[PDB]
Amino acid sequence: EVQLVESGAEVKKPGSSVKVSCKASGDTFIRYSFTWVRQAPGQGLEWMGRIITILDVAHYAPHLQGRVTITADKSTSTVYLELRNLRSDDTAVYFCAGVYEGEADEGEYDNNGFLKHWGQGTLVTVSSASTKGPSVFPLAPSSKSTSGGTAALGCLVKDYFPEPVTVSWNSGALTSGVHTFPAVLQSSGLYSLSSVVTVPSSSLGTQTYICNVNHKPSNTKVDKKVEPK
Amino acid sequence: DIVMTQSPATLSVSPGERATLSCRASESVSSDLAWYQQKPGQAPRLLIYGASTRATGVPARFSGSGSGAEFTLTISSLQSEDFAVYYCQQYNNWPPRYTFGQGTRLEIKRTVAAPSVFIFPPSDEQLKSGTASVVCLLNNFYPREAKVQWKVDNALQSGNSQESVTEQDSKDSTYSLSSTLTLSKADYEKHKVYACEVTHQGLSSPVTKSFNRG
Amino acid sequence: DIQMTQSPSTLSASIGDTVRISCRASQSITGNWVAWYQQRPGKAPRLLIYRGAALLGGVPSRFSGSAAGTDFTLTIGNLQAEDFGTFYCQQYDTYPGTFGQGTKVEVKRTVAAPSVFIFPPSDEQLKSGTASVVCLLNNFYPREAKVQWKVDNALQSGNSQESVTEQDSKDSTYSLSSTLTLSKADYEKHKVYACEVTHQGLSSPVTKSFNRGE
Amino acid sequence: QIHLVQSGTEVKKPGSSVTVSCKAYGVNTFGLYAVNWVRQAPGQSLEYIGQIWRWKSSASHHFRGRVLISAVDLTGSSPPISSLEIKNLTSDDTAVYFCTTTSTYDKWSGLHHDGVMAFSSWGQGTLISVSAASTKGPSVFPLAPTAALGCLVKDYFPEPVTVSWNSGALTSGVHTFPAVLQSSGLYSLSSVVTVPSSSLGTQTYICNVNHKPSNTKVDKRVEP
Amino acid sequence: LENVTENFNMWKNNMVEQMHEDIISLWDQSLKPCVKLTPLCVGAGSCNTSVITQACPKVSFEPIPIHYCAPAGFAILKCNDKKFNGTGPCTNVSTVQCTHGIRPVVSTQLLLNGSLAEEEIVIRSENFTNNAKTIIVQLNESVVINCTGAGHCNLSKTQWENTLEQIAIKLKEQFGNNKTIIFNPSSGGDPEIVTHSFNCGGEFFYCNSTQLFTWNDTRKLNNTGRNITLPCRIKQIINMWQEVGKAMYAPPIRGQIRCSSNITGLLLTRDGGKDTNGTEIFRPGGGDMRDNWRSELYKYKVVKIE
Amino acid sequence: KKVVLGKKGDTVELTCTASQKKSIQFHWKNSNQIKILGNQGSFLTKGPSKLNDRADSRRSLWDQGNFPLIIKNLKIEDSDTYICEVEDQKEEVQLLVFGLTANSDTHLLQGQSLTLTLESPPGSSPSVQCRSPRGKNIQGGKTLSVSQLELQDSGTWTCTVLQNQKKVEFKIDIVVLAFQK
Ligand SMILES: *[C@@H]1O[C@H](CO)[C@@H](O)[C@H](O)[C@H]1NC(C)=O
Ligand SMILES: *[C@@H]1O[C@H](CO)[C@@H](O)[C@H](O)[C@H]1NC(C)=O
Ligand SMILES: *[C@@H]1O[C@H](CO)[C@@H](O)[C@H](O)[C@H]1NC(C)=O
Ligand SMILES: *[C@@H]1O[C@H](CO)[C@@H](O)[C@H](O)[C@H]1NC(C)=O
Ligand SMILES: *[C@@H]1O[C@H](CO)[C@@H](O)[C@H](O)[C@H]1NC(C)=O
Ligand SMILES: *[C@@H]1O[C@H](CO)[C@@H](O)[C@H](O)[C@H]1NC(C)=O
Ligand SMILES: *[C@@H]1O[C@H](CO)[C@@H](O)[C@H](O)[C@H]1NC(C)=O
Ligand SMILES: *[C@@H]1O[C@H](CO)[C@@H](O)[C@H](O)[C@H]1NC(C)=O
Ligand SMILES: *[C@@H]1O[C@H](CO)[C@@H](O)[C@H](O)[C@H]1NC(C)=O
Ligand SMILES: *[C@@H]1O[C@H](CO)[C@@H](O)[C@H](O)[C@H]1NC(C)=O
Ligand SMILES: *[C@@H]1O[C@H](CO)[C@@H](O)[C@H](O)[C@H]1NC(C)=O
Ligand SMILES: *[C@@H]1O[C@H](CO)[C@@H](O)[C@H](O)[C@H]1NC(C)=O
Ligand SMILES: *[C@@H]1O[C@H](CO)[C@@H](O)[C@H](O)[C@H]1NC(C)=O
Ligand SMILES: *[C@H]1O[C@H](CO)[C@@H](O)[C@H](O)[C@H]1NC(C)=O
Ligand SMILES: *[C@H]1O[C@H](CO)[C@@H](O)[C@H](O)[C@H]1NC(C)=O
Repeated sequence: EVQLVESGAEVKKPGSSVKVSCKASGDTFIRYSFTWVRQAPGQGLEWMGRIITILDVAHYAPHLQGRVTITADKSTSTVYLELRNLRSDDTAVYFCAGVYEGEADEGEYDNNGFLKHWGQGTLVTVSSASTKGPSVFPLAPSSKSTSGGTAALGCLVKDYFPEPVTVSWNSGALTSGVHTFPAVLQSSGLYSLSSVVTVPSSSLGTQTYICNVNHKPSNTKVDKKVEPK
Repeated sequence: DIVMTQSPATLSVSPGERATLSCRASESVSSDLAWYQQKPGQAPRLLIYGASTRATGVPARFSGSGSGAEFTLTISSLQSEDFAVYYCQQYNNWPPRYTFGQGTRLEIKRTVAAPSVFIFPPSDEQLKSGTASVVCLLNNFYPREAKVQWKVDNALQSGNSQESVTEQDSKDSTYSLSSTLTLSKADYEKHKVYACEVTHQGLSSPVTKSFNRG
Repeated sequence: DIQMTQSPSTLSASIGDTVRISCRASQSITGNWVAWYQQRPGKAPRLLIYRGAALLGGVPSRFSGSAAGTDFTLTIGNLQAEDFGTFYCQQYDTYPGTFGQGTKVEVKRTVAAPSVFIFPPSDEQLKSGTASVVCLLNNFYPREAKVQWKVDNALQSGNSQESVTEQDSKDSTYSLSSTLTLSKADYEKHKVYACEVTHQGLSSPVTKSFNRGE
Repeated sequence: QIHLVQSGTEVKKPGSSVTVSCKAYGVNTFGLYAVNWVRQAPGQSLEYIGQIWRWKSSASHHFRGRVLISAVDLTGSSPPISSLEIKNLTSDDTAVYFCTTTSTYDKWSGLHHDGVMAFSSWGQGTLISVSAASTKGPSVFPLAPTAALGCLVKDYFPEPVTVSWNSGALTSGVHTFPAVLQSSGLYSLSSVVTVPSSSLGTQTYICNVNHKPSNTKVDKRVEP
Repeated sequence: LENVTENFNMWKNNMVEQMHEDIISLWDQSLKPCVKLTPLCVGAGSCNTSVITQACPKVSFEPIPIHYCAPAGFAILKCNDKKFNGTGPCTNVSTVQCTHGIRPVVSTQLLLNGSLAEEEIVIRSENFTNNAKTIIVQLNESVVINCTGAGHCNLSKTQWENTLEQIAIKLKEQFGNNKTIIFNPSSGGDPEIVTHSFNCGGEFFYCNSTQLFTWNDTRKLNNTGRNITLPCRIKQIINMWQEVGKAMYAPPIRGQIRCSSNITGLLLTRDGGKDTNGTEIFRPGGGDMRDNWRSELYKYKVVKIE
Repeated sequence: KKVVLGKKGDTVELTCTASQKKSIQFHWKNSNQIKILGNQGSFLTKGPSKLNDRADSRRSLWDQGNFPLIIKNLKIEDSDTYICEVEDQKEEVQLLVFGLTANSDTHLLQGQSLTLTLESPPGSSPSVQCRSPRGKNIQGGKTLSVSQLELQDSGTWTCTVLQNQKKVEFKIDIVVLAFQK
């Protein structure tokens, strides 16, 4: 019963090359055939290829032949996936996936296409943009729109890169009744999401609202006071 | 060259009920067909393989049926945790040229809930930046189908703006749209009224919520 | 039996020469049942040609055989270093097969007169009761040489023996020993011992001598 | 590839009998190859003795009644073997005996004419020396002095003796003569060297004589 | 029979190489691997592996007998003798049109469905003296052996015990009567050579032949066993016999694979021992399918017309 | 009559080449005619030899008419004359396994002498020659030593085992010391 570990998410620029690692542990390495399955944001699984490890042979996906390679280091027990000539569309979460094959070290081999063990997934952003912390802008609580019960307000993390971004309200307390939207890619090449929390108006002016946005990539942690302005 | 089409692009159904998914294949893939389940932000999950055999440690409510070019992952009394997108994988040809289905979202169908539109103006600080961002939230609603329109000075102009629905929630099990008209500084100042028209299914009638610069 | 008489007994030649050796059979040999062999000093003969003219497998083609009437001849073209030695003809026409007396083929060289030396019996030999007088002829060509022994001026018959080296591989000369043997008694009786050598290189017969006890 | 391997040298008393052997490596069967024996007396030409052909043996007039020739096919441990027995040896039997083989498989070959043939493969030969002499180590005598000097190696039996000079360090200008057989039936030889007269009192010359059959080894200094 | 005397050399017979090359081509259009790896070097040590991936159709490869008829300008000569070394001058030779029907069975250690020895058990060898040259045994009475994809083969303990005897006796009858004969399992090497490998139903079986080659010229092994059961295993990744390199075949599928072949011969290979006391140790051998072909063509030789 | 030298605990590769580039029959035996390992066409056959679990060839090179005989975890005793019967040719190759092992810990005071011992096979007389970090080309046939281990020798030493036109390195670490400054 193996556990697959992957290399870190990498931000590569167009026309470049990226190599993602995948540590295989918890069982006999050569008894597994590993497959890379990529998935672009919003998109769905796309078969990238599979390496019949023990044999050290790997077959690939038509639309990738030439620009992709799958190799395995039996010594360190790792599998690698290399894509060269990166395009923007290559931007996706590259999954490492494996399946048991049988006493392959003994000649037995099921050569299974499905994937029983999956990796945590490694995200690769292939874009011409540059790493840059975000900028949080408070969303004035609808004081002249909603009343009587509760009012909704929030933040607007705009122009950040590469990804991803975490969000919490009031240092991490008011995480309830909040709808943090998936980021969105702007024409510039940057992303921008939004976080909101519909809370009672009678609490505007005592509980200084502050969304806590973090962006490890840029190593820029931001806090913004959402005063009922 | 094999195409795997999962007809039900989206399937809204309620917990306890029986959900059915159908994967359609180009040529015959015999029985080399597997089914996966993916939670937003998670590695897929091998449910069924070989068409009709569940993976070690998987709820018996998931039924794997089919053979040839017609497979079916039918589920008895669907479960709260059973919400996810489902994928079928074809792995019968050789050389290896495996293909995936395009998917199927097994969303929870509930009561048609109307959206409470909150229009947020562009913070002056953000305007000092060089641009303006008007956020028109659409809280808690269901059928993710919610057409929104950005009317600037009653101008149906439809362009510089970008939506973003949220996943199905936990408790409420609703969606929340988020349309954002990002204008300039010199053009934001060039327009007076900024309206956001939400035309939802659960909305008795169109609901325009706007504001005038100030 | 058939007699084979071979001609000449010896011939001198140079590398690159063409050489002819002949054999006359005492009767006609219609079938050409004749063979030629080579023998190098110390070794077994080797068959070169059979049936008068046929070359055995592995024998260089510079060797050839010919016949006319009762005469059979071996020809060697482009004479080579390994070719020097002794050649024999054989008839196998009638029982029993018989061989010629042989032909020695040696290396041609300019005339070189022997250096001549004479050794009296040693005191150690005289002590053991015998006396040997030795005459040496060193590095001469051609091989033909005569040495005569004289004591007290008397020609010596039947008490001497000669030994000749093989032709030297580097200077193509010969060396020869002659040993005169007699009892200690007669040795002590007479005064003058002489070795007389005659050779083409010598304008006149050379005598090396000693007086006993000098 | 045919290699004929004969038995070793023998020294035999007059009146005695001897059997010489020939192992025919590369020869299939004497059903396809004839054996012809031949001998060569020292400094003499060659003489036919007899044969075995198609398993049928025979001997030349000069040897009939005195010689038995046999052959047997063998495999594994040994190749096919032929042997030659000679009875009532005398001095004129002393010679090198050669075993010899010729394929008879192809009637048209021209190596053979109704049992009378040319000899295509030869053994090394075996010396049979017939003599009443008993083994005896030599005496070595100095031949004292461009000058010449040497050693007389007298009265030994049987052959061979070997001679080097200065343990092999002096080889240029050395002549070691073939042994001669004396009237006494013992051998004698000499070895000589030519050297520059100048070094005669400066250089040391010693002849190293070895007669292995008598286990004799002498080192003789040769002085002016 | 032909009234003439000719030479034969099964160990240098050319038909062997002509069939072998045929049997290989009889394999390239019947059993095609999903992937085939093969050495590829320029000589500079470094050696890339040439990979080839083709369809992997499951076919129940069932060998058809093969005849070998001389065309024209050519004639086949057969040797006739109850005990022919297959390497020498044959007396009762005789020209034939086609050689007997031969079922090109590729296997190691045991020769299956070959041709039995008329008289008694015969053992040929290009040189029995050389502990490197395979000894091809020829059974005069075959020993049925049934293998199944279920994981094993059954053999008659009786017949196999006898056979080892009537083989062990023919051995010392070549290496020295006053010599003990022993049988041990493979010394080592590739799975295909170490076990009794062969193909059945297109499945590459690998049967452990320890119980077949652990016979001491003293004791037995029939305690509570009527039949010998070799623990066999079907492999997908195998070393090719046609040429250095691995090859992966697709897993088994037919509800059942079964074989019932005649052990008509063996391929032994005694160990050198460096002239040690009479104790010759013979072990399974083979892997060079030509010896196989040989065991069938040992008494043939095609020749050009005169 | 090729010859190869090896270091105890290392892997050596006795070669053997066929005339043409064709995978043919070959076999590796030792002086005692014990079969080490040959080939069965495309299969590798390992014989009774004690080198069994450590012997091995290079399938890949067989097609280039090459049939090595790699011996790993080499032992002094693995030293021998391994024939290679291939296509009627006997490429007898020699194998010498030497082993240089210093005595006292790599750590040795200043001045004291350093003793090296070369484990070698019987009938083997090699000539060693280490080279201090500075330059000491001190010599020692079978057992070397550094009379006075000078403080400028404390470092990597480069020995060498000469035996028939061949030689094998044996880098060794040496540490000199003090009383202190
Ligand atoms: C030699 O053989 C002859 C007949 O050839 C016989 O008379 C005589 O006894 C034999 N001599 C000896 C010594 O055996
Ligand atoms: C690999 O093998 C190829 C032979 O096709 C050779 O040309 C190349 O130099 C080798 N190196 C590589 C590319 O790994
Ligand atoms: C017959 O077998 C023997 C036994 O090894 C062998 O020596 C011989 O070459 C074979 N052929 C002949 C010539 O009979
Ligand atoms: C050969 O086979 C017969 C029966 O076919 C058997 O009786 C005989 O003993 C066998 N020869 C041997 C022992 O190899
Ligand atoms: C027979 O094998 C031995 C070694 O067992 C070998 O020395 C001999 O040369 C072989 N026979 C021939 C000449 O091929
Ligand atoms: C092998 O199978 C055959 C039927 O094909 C049967 O007659 C025989 O008894 C079997 N042999 C065994 C299991 O020993
Ligand atoms: C076996 O060897 C011989 C047969 O060649 C026989 O006479 C002897 O007594 C036996 N000795 C042994 C090896 O037991
Ligand atoms: C089967 O074979 C293996 C090696 O292939 C051996 O180690 C094992 O002991 C064998 N088992 C039997 C049936 O004796
Ligand atoms: C062979 O002998 C050994 C020890 O004497 C024994 O362990 C083994 O079982 C024997 N082989 C069989 C099973 O006949
Ligand atoms: C040994 O077992 C076999 C069956 O495996 C049986 O036929 C035989 O009779 C047994 N041996 C004896 C005679 O007890
Ligand atoms: C060949 O093998 C089959 C399979 O068991 C067997 O039944 C048949 O009798 C055998 N025929 C022969 C060659 O005797
Ligand atoms: C002949 O032998 C083969 C082994 O490959 C076996 O599969 C086949 O069944 C045998 N013949 C018969 C009885 O079908
Ligand atoms: C044969 O057995 C062993 C072989 O290892 C050997 O030591 C012994 O001297 C030989 N003879 C005996 C004692 O049986
Ligand atoms: C066949 O018999 C004839 C009888 O005239 C004979 O000439 C021929 O050599 C014989 N062939 C054989 C079998 O050797
Ligand atoms: C071949 O011919 C020989 C000679 O007559 C004869 O003894 C033998 O029986 C024949 N072999 C067969 C049966 O073809």
